[PDB]
Amino acid sequence: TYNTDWAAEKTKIRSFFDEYYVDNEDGSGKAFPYRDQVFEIARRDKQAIVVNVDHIKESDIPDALELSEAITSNTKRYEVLFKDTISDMIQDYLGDKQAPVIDALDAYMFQRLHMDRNLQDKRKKYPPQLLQRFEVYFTTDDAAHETCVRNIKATEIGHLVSMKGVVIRATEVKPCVEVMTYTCDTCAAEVYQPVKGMQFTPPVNCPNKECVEAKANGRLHMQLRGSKFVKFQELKIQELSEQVPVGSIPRTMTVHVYGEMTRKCNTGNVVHVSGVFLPIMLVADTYLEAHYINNLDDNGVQSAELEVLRRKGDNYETLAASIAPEIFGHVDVKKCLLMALVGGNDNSSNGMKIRGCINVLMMGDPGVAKSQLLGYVNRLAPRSQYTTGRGSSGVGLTAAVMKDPVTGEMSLEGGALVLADGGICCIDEFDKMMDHDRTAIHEVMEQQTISIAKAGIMTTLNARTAIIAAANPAYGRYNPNRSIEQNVDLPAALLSRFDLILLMQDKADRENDKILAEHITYVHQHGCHPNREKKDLISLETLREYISLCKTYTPTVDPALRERIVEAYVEMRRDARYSSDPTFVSPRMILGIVRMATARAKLRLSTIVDESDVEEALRLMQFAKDSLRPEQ
Amino acid sequence: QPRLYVWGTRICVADVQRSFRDFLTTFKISQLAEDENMMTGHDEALHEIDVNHPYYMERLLECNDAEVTHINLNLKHLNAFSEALYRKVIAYPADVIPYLDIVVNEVFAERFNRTLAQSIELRPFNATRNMRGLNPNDVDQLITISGMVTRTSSLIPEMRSGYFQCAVCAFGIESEVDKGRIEEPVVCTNCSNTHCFQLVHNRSVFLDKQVVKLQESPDDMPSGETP
DNA sequence: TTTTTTTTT
Ligand SMILES: Nc1ncnc2c1ncn2[C@@H]1O[C@H](COP(=O)(O)OP(=O)(O)NP(=O)(O)O)[C@@H](O)[C@H]1O
Ligand SMILES: [Mg+2]
Ligand SMILES: [Zn+2]
Ligand SMILES: [Zn+2]
Repeated sequence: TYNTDWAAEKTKIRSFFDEYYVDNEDGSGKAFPYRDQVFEIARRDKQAIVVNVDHIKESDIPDALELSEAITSNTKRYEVLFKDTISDMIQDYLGDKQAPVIDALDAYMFQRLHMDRNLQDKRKKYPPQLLQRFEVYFTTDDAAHETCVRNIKATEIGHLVSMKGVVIRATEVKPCVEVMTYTCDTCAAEVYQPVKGMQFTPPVNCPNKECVEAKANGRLHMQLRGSKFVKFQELKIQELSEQVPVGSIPRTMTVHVYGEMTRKCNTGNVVHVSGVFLPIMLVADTYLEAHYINNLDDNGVQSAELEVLRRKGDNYETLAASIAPEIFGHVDVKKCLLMALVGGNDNSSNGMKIRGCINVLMMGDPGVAKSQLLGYVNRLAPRSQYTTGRGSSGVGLTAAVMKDPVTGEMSLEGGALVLADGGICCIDEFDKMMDHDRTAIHEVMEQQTISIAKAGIMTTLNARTAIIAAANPAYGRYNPNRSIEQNVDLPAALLSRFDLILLMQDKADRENDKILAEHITYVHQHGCHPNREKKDLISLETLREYISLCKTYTPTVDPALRERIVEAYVEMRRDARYSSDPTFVSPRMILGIVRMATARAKLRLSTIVDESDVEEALRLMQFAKDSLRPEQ
Repeated sequence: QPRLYVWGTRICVADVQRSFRDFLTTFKISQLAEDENMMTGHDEALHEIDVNHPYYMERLLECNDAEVTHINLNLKHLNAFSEALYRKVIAYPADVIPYLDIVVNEVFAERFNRTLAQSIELRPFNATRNMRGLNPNDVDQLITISGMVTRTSSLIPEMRSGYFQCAVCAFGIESEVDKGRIEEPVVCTNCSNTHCFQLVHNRSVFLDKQVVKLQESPDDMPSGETP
């Protein structure tokens, strides 16, 4: 009740590679992309083929469904047949020519095959892992193969399985043995030993018949110019939050990664994985052997919806309106968040570095959608972390020393601001954090480093992150009788590190309350924003694409803007002296002005800063200043 | 005529040695711009290097006078002389380094008609990468990396040749340790007993070894990596 | 054994 006629299966597989096609976009002909990739391997511009099983399933070929089911049910065997058919295709393409020598193993094989000269002999003398030097991987997209970590059980051993999850731990790349080669002392023969699993045992005595009969007692010595190594990496992957049952905690699983799929992940990423579930060589331990990995953080091509925007221009108002369209109003606050999503340029004049990114602090009365805005920003940004004031320690924000109980070792563990490096950290309930936890971010917000000297550890870590924070005023509500410093109960050293500080009030008004009620009740009716003016708005995906495009530019400042910027700084610094209800102003302010001007130039996708951008930065700073004195 | 080749590569030993002898005797190009830690030698106290001579021939005078036992070989000079030799040095350091040494010792003996306590040894330098960018292709190749020193170990003795003694008649034999392995004698050639020898540890020969721990520089790294 | 760190009461 088993099928072992491999030649017929090879015929089916080769017919798939010959006959799958996609029509050309101009209608000029047909592309046969799998055999194009085979020829790329033959000319050594490539190292792996990724095959989609659903293309086999939906191909217009006899026995296609049966081939797809057989691949899925015994994937560990069909990899060999795919490698054999691709090797035969490579030899049919190549003919009497030779593939180029690129590495020492290629040089050894090409030299030794013609030393042997000077197919039965080839296949008996050399193992197929050494004769074939490329990789084959499978993928699926149909929802029949979607599972959690929790559901992979005894029925799934040997089958192809697909899942989705979060990466907890990842090792560095290591060399892993695939084929060992030994040579005899006395008789100069060679032994080839392929390795499977996580162990191997080396042979001791020479097996060659002349050496054995002569009893020459020749030892075997291993050689690493002929031996084959491969990139190896290990991961631990956790369940996603939507997959977990009610009132339960997520589970984890170990994943082994080989070859070209290594270095595609680091800690703090969300991935889609396809692989084969296997035991370790009567109760057994198990792991997942990864076949294909995709970062959902990451995934010259442009979408047509983006092409329309890039041709249109003047996009600033639409981009401001497209941030969380369920939330009514707060246009200037959305513009401030839009600038914080992009930021300015890093400067490194004469060895002295200056921070390029922008920091924003939001405050307001209860029930004014601060948490909703922070949640939308966390979804919109590529790499971002979310924390609350109560749920975080000053060691969970920065970095921790971990004492391993198994070994006794000490190691470092990066916190939220380390994981968010190159991106955005959102801190909710910022006023309820302890002072001795809050003072950890002083180095990060200005020098963008974390430096540690504890136990037997002394290092520095990079933390190049923007911080967006939300809080309530000092007694839960703004008090118009108390000063700005009494309403905002933060020290001046911390206050100077924020480029923008905003206040959002809730005040009763008989028309605005009705308009807000109409908007919220429409959202509850239909599940989407009203759009009563029928104006265009941008999808979340293409807004993410546009912001990613904006980050590539580095616009330079015109030297003509000097007098405007400096005069604005002096005029700003006069009021803090001569006011009854002043605020703190320091030399960081003028750098904040330059940052916001360059940020709007990036949003415009221009390469030179304009005085219009300088004026818009000044307008936003004036709005932020006026927010802190309502009804005065 | 029997001829020696590096296994599986068709590199012959002597033809490299000819070109390296030419490099030592002839190279003088870079000496207008001699570096800060390389521009002084000595017979006693300190003295300054002269520009106009073949450079490594000038550096050999320090080995004659101050009895220094090593030469720092700047690989940029070799790459300027011949890339065809530079590629061989970087690709096969575990095979060619035991013969460029012998060319240096030959030139020293010919120039000064003199012997020394230990052989003059090569130290190639100034070939740069990152610790994370290493691959299995780079095994047994020459690399250079940088960092800070945090810890150093105590010394370990590493044997090169053992000393056996027969238990029955006090005869004694040396035995070289090579490829990580020693070979034990079975039959005593004097008294003709078998399985008879005992190793005497403190009559044998050792070398120094030390372990040093090195840490990544944090400056170059991409997003989210710890050193 | 004794020592050092981070969460909890
Ligand atoms: N202008 C608004 N438009 C739409 N929904 C709003 C608006 N103002 C408040 N809400 C709703 O009010 C609720 C509370 O939002 P939330 O983000 O928690 O407010 P908050 O500013 O965080 N208050 P707090 O966290 O206690 O300081 C959510 O369901 C919002 O949808
Ligand atoms: Mg909130
Ligand atoms: Zn043999
Ligand atoms: Zn004896």
